[PDB]
Amino acid sequence: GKRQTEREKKKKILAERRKVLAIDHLNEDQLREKAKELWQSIYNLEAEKFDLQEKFKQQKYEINVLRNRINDNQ
Amino acid sequence: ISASRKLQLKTLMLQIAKQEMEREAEERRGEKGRVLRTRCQPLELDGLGFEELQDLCRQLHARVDKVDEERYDVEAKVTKNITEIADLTQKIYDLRGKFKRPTLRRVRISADAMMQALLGTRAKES
Amino acid sequence: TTALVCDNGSGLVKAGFAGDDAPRAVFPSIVGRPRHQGVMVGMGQKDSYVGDEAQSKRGILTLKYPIEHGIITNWDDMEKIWHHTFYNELRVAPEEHPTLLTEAPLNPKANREKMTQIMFETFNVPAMYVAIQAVLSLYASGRTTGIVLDSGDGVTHNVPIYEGYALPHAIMRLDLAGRDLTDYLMKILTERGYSFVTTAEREIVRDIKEKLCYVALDFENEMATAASSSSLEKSYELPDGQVITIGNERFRCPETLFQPSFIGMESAGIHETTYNSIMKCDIDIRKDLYANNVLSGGTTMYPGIADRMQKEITALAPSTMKIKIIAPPERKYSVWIGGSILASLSTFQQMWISKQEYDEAGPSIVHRKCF
Amino acid sequence: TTALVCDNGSGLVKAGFAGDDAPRAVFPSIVGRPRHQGVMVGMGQKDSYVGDEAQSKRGILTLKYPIEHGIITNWDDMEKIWHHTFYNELRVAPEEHPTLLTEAPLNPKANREKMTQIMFETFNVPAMYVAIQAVLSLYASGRTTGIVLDSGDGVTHNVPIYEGYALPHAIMRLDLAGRDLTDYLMKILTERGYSFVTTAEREIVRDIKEKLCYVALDFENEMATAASSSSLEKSYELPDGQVITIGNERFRCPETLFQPSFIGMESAGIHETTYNSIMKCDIDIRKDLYANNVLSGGTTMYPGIADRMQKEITALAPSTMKIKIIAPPERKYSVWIGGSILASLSTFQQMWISKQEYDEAGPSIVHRKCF
Amino acid sequence: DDIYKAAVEQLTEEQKNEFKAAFDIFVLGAEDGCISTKELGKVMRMLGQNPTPEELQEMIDEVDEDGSGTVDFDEFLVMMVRCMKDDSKGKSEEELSDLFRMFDKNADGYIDLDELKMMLQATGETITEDDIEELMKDGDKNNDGRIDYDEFLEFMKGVE
Amino acid sequence: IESDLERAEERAELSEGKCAELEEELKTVTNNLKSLEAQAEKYSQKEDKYEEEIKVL
Amino acid sequence: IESDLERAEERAELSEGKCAELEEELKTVTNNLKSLEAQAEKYSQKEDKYEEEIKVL
Ligand SMILES: Nc1ncnc2c1ncn2[C@@H]1O[C@H](COP(=O)(O)OP(=O)(O)O)[C@@H](O)[C@H]1O
Ligand SMILES: Nc1ncnc2c1ncn2[C@@H]1O[C@H](COP(=O)(O)OP(=O)(O)O)[C@@H](O)[C@H]1O
Ligand SMILES: [Ca+2]
Ligand SMILES: [Ca+2]
Ligand SMILES: [Ca+2]
Ligand SMILES: [Mg+2]
Ligand SMILES: [Mg+2]
Repeated sequence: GKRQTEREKKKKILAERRKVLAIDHLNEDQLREKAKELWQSIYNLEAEKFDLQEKFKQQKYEINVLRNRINDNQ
Repeated sequence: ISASRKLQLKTLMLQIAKQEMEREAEERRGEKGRVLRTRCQPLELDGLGFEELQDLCRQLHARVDKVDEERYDVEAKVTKNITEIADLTQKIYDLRGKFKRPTLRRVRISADAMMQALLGTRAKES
Repeated sequence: TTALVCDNGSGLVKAGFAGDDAPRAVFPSIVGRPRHQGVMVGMGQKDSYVGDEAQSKRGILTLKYPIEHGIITNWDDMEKIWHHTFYNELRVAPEEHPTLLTEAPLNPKANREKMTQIMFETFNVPAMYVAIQAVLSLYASGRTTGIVLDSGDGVTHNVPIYEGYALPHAIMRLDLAGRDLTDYLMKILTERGYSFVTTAEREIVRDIKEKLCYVALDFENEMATAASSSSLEKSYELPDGQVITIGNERFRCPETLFQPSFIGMESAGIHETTYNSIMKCDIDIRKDLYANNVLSGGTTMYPGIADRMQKEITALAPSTMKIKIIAPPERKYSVWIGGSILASLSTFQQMWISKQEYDEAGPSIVHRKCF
Repeated sequence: TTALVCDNGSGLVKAGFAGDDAPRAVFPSIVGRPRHQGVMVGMGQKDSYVGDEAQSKRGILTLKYPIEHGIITNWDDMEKIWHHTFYNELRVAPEEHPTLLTEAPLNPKANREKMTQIMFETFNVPAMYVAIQAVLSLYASGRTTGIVLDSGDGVTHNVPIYEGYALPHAIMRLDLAGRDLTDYLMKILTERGYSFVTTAEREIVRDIKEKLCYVALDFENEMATAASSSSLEKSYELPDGQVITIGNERFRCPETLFQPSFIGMESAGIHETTYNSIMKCDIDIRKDLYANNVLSGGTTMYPGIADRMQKEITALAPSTMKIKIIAPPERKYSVWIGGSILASLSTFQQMWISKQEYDEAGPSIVHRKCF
Repeated sequence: DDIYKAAVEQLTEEQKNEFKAAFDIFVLGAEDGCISTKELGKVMRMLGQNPTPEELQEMIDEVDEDGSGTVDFDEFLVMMVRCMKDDSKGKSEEELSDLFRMFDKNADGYIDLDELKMMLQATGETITEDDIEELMKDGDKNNDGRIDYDEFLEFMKGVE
Repeated sequence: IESDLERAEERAELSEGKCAELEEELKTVTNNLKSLEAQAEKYSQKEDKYEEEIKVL
Repeated sequence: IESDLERAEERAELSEGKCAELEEELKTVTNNLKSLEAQAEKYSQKEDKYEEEIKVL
């Protein structure tokens, strides 16, 4: 079931990228600690997102360059 | 300009291009840091009691899940681009490789190496 | 390290390191024991002279080729030939060099398996690979399509290839080759009075064939001309004097290629087995095969064969297709040049049959994925 | 942004940006894996050549259409075809372009739902819409009424429309089309000696059908004439020479359209299913449908069909009505031109199936209001 | 090799006199004065080895502006630097690709003439308009005026 | 000379292909002209018949 | 090879001449077809008017 694999893959994308959040047991002080950790995680995630966007842009640019080289050779 | 002179001309062209590439990368990193700082805004830590911190942590978890899914999407895009560029470079090799076999000769020794092997320790320049 | 591109062949062993233009050492593959008694003491007389040494002492030897028709009939002699090739003509121990043998199409399996077993047990090479003798000749031409007619000295085979995809159902292997032409020439020379019988004199007849014979553009006209004038009679000096004059034996010896009925063979000539090999291919790649017909092998070096073959195929083929016959000047070593090119490739570097693989599956590994 | 007007079809995929006159890239929809072994190393041999690339290497491939009769039988191959169409023939990423597929009438639901699911999950388009292949062909003619006979290569369907109100109870879908005519021509060519069997030679028979066949105005008279004179025998040169001469096979191949009993089908010809489709309509719109009969699709390009069909319908219809058959010269791309016109409309801009709507109702959204 | 060719083009006393001394020693059979094919082959053979003559002929005729079987000055240094491969083809394919993609300012995979000349002005090296036309023709393998990566690498061969 | 021959061959092939395409186009358009001329003749006859019908009625 | 190259180039020239002539023919026939299409449209209008008058009578 390749389609089953794709559907379970997208379900795992929606589920595993979700983490088990535990902040109600972390007391007000530990709640502040958890808020700081969550902010650090989300800021790092956004940095990774932007880096991936830029690398995708550059890879697309190199794809265009190589394809144009092919067209000139063909 | 002579042959060596025009070689140095194209070398300085490559040098100016390297300067441009380095400044492009530096400004890219600086402006992406600026954009992330506009996005990644630190929040105030003190003054909030338990419930507000819990709500903020729930919101942070939701944002983490969302941005993680988005990062997965962009990583898939990057993997697709890697596959496509690999195929294109392989087609480049197919178009102008394979049949580009050079004449591998084991009897054309290096001029210095050939002169040494035929004279001892005579050759030292090249 | 560098790879050893050996090429057993049948009649001339051609070897050399991968990446060069020409084989380093080319010498006949004959092993001849002495046959007389020998009276001088301490002369240092050996028991078997192999390679090019036995082409100089052939007056008192009984030369016998260890390879009859592609297949190997005398394994001890072949082992001796390989040992000589490695140690005296190249002077490189085989313990530190991969080898790339070559084999005719449609040969018995046992021959190939024994070859790999010898190379791995006796000489103890790091890794060896066996390749079909026609694909290499197609490499050397720098093409990627085309139907190659590799008329060696043992066996003539005709492998069509398109876009790199070989067509296994269209290989036409015929066992007429240079050796049968030598025997037929030796048999028709008797019509003038010259009798060559000894296995040493077969070499003299081979030299006559190489230096004098040529392929006639039109057979009947040449037969009529040689029977009236005398402009064809070329003379040749034997190894002792007594020059001989070859008349219409000049173009009758290599004519056997296009009419194998001369030596009693039933099959059709090399001009018609190529057309049959083409017609077995699919209907859409016949134009490309027509335009890229490749010649290789030693026996295709006769002066005037690239025109006779083109005329014959143009007669057989449809009138619209263009018939072109690629006949590079480096025909004799085409297979070995292609072998060098193939061994020098980076993509090919992981296809060798590594020794640990042979230890795990036995000699029958050659028929497996590592072809 | 601009919309992508793709049109899967069956036999030729036609695509291009909305708002132009002709499709940008038209190429056969075939995916052919190689079937032989392949001996050249590093030749860069792929595992599947799709589109127009596999019509040049068809000599060593096994071409297989992924769409049998309108319906799609091999979803992986269809996905490959779509990926090729988007990325290599148009070079526009689908993440930034709406798409407008086309589908034959009376097709299985699962086909349409799978099509929309693929377009939304794999290619991840912003919004896609599926339209019936006959309404577009009616758009391209600039009409608003008329009964359109869209005889494609997969399936022939006959959708009557009046004043913009389609009549769902009068659609007559018949599964005889260009492919069955190709098979029947390939089957009757054997009566002269020419045998085409391979799936690659089906393309050659298709070319013969396109270039030589024509529809006879009167069948019996043509059968009598071709059996006495020889003014019809037209010759054609195969891809390798050996010209062939087609006699009365010329007008017997496309005659199957008007007598489906030739290939064993029970139903009536395309000349009588149109009249039946008209007679199912109401009694007051039959004159307009008679006067605005529209032809479309590739298979209606036979020389002389717009007269045979008119003669047949005039024979069937009442003597007072005027029978007119609209046969624009741009018949082949009529569906795609209509698709471009429909996608370029402002009133249509809110009918697309937006992605958020699909996320809320699943692939079964296509059967809902957004048709 | 990249330094060898340039240095030997305007060489000082040392290695030019080494070449002259080699020429004077070669009088043990070769006395042509200007190195021809057969004298060169004889000199190479008398050294003690028999290399394949193809390398020698490509040294003596391919790179030359005459290719008549004789030996010129600059092409002798070309032969000397062609024994090995030290001139790295004008940098590496990765660096060249980066400089070309940033050079491709309109991002179309080709180098137009206008931005090419603007970048050439940015280079600031010694300017020879004749050399500029030479590079323009070197970038015309397909004769479009534009330089794609193929011809870019082609005329960058040996740029050190 | 071999390279020159290859160039000549490819130029001839392209020219022949264009010639074949033009032949097909001319064939199609001439057939259209013939059909339209037949239709025009029939239309003139029909017009005369219609005028006669108008008069008699 | 030289003789073959010369013959191929001559063939290419002949094919180019044929292509030019075919272009001329195609354009001429296209113009004629357009003229006859206009004529047929006039025929159609005449028939429409005659039919209407017949109905009235
Ligand atoms: N110049 C030549 N002219 C005619 N025949 C030749 C010539 N050179 C070799 N031959 C024939 O070809 C044979 C050598 O063929 P070769 O290609 O060495 O066979 P293999 O494929 O076993 O290497 C010799 O036996 C000889 O009969
Ligand atoms: N000029 C022509 N003459 C006769 N038949 C044609 C012609 N062009 C195409 N056909 C037939 O029509 C088919 C193409 O039909 P097409 O309209 O592309 O189908 P689809 O509706 O799937 O796009 C081809 O398979 C061919 O058999
Ligand atoms: Ca010179
Ligand atoms: Ca540019
Ligand atoms: Ca250029
Ligand atoms: Mg051989
Ligand atoms: Mg259609």
